[PDB]
Amino acid sequence: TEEQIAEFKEAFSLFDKDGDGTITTKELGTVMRSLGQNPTEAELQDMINEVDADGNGTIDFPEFLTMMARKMKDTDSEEEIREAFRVFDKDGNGYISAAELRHVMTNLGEKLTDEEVDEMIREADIDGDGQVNYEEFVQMMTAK
Amino acid sequence: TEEQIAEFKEAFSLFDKDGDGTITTKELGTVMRSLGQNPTEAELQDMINEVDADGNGTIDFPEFLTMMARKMKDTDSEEEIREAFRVFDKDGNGYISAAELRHVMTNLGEKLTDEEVDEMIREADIDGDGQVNYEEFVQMMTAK
Amino acid sequence: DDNSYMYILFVMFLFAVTVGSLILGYTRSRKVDKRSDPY
Amino acid sequence: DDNSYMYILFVMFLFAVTVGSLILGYTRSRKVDKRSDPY
Amino acid sequence: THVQGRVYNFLERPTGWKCFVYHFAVFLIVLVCLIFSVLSTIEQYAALATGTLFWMEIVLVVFFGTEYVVRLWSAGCRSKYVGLWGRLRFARKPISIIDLIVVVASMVVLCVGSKSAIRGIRFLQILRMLHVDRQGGTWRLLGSVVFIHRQELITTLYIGFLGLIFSSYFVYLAEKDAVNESGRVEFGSYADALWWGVVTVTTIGYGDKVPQTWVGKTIASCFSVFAISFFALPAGILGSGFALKVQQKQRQKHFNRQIPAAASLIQTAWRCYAAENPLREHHRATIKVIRRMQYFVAKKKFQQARKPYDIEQYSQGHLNLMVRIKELQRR
Ligand SMILES: [Ca+2]
Ligand SMILES: [Ca+2]
Ligand SMILES: [Ca+2]
Ligand SMILES: [Ca+2]
Repeated sequence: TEEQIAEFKEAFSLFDKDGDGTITTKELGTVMRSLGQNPTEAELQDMINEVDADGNGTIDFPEFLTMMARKMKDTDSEEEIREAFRVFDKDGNGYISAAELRHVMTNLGEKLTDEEVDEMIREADIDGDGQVNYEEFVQMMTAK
Repeated sequence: TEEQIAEFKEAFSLFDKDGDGTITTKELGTVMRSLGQNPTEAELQDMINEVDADGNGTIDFPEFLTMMARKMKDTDSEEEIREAFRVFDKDGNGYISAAELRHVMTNLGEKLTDEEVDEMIREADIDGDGQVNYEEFVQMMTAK
Repeated sequence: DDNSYMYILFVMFLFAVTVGSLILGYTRSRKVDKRSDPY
Repeated sequence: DDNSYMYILFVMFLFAVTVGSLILGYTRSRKVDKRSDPY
Repeated sequence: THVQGRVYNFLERPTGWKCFVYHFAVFLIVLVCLIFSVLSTIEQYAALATGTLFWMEIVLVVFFGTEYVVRLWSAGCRSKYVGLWGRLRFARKPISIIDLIVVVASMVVLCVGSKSAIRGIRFLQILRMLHVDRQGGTWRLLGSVVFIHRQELITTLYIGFLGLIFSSYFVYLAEKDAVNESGRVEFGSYADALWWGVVTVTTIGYGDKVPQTWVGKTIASCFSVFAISFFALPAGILGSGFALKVQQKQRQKHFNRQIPAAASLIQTAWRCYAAENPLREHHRATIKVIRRMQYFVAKKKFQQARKPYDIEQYSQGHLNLMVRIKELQRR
């Protein structure tokens, strides 16, 4: 962890286009739009509402470091993703077919690209059958 | 057990300030007040209501020995303390953060000192994260 | 029929409160997607 | 109106029993802490 | 600060066996007063209401005129409002807006009648029933049960009022010109036929207006059954809704009891483990007695915090399920 705690702060204040210790939530709506997102101001104010645990909106990484210091791979956020398959499960066992996973992948929430969702179920359907099991996916999401 | 069944009776009748075989519940309200507790008479009558299983109030250890002969470490009183964490559990897993454990430690029931509650979660948060698991605590309470 | 306008006004006004509550409920509704629930 | 005090007394007395039960319930209540429940 | 806070807890949100007396007795005095007031209109018992009733009213407004100021001065023991400018939002509490109207309006009516006058005392003597039921603990129940059940109430009142508006017009068209057995015409206007609609849709049936033509009796039959059902609906709706909210308060009131007895066990078990390090030796010889002594009291309180449930036989879906997991867990 000693080799990443220095150069990350170069990207932390990179959105403000200056040297100030600011996460720049007002300028994040221009930085992400320059990247090609262009969100609304309601979702933009919702970003640092839970990302920045301080509460101001622009920070010298109390929680911008803690956002990096949350690996999202241990057993505290591995069952919450495993519950997201359970909302789609019918008749138990994690039955989810490639057609049903493509049906739910390109339709709801924040949709993926077709070049992403076409190959997303590829490593989770190595047997080629009609059941993309959740345990074969969270094992791929174990390093996420 | 043969080395403790003799000198314990010197401390058993030590509250009556005499040689009688009496637990001295009327004098326990002066002994604990001299120690620095000073409870009410309602909680004082509640002490030997469940401590002394005979029912008089002052005893030649039928249950004052059985209070000593109840180690509170086997599997008959190890799940009842494990249920006390489950009243505080949110979203499973024993999520209890150091901030939440300090919030519940200094506020409710019979409160600890700050020098006690500040270092109580220290050995239960050896990883430094926001989850003081109950199994890491009852393993420390396994010799209690 | 001295104050006989009062009865008509009152009954029609209770009906109006009820129908207005119905319209508030339907407008303050969230979505109108007919067949998108079990898919 | 020969015994017409009786009706008034009786209705007012039933109301009194009900209100007295309400007051007993509120007094024999245990605590009045407004915001201390989910903390 | 002690005195002001004591007086607040005593006059508002009161507790203790003597506060009951005070409040309920003020209410019983209000009730005797209103009884004599309504007996002052019987035209045969009117001699009982002499001028001493009026002076018992002016000493009553003297009592309430300092009662309101006592509850105003004893309001600064609250975190919601302090001082004098903060205490104005204490007078936004509608029981206090009702009480201020009562005391000042009854004082104003008593002043002009002392220098239709006595008739105004009856309304501002009926209003003093409402202000002694403190905390508003009854209207908060109804205003939430109606809000939870807003859909069904709005639905059945809309259907019932539509049936009342529609089918009490066909009766008027069937009975616009028809006389009674005593020479008068019942359904003269639409308002007469609608008075009839409300009366027969709530199953009163006074009997002043009955449709005489045999066309109107059929419509009265149809609209009778098919709207008496939709107007008798909210009794059952609010009857479920009131018995489901008090059971939703006797869940959280037991859950507020469980938490300090699930704190008094863990905070004492840590104390029972901390026997290593809190002449300084024989003072530590005594604490091992008390940390094992009060731990058993806390253990009894925690088992008394979950075993008495409340309607206490609610384990009748999960009888063997609480044990069939634990015995599996021991293997
Ligand atoms: Ca900035
Ligand atoms: Ca901040
Ligand atoms: Ca003794
Ligand atoms: Ca005994």
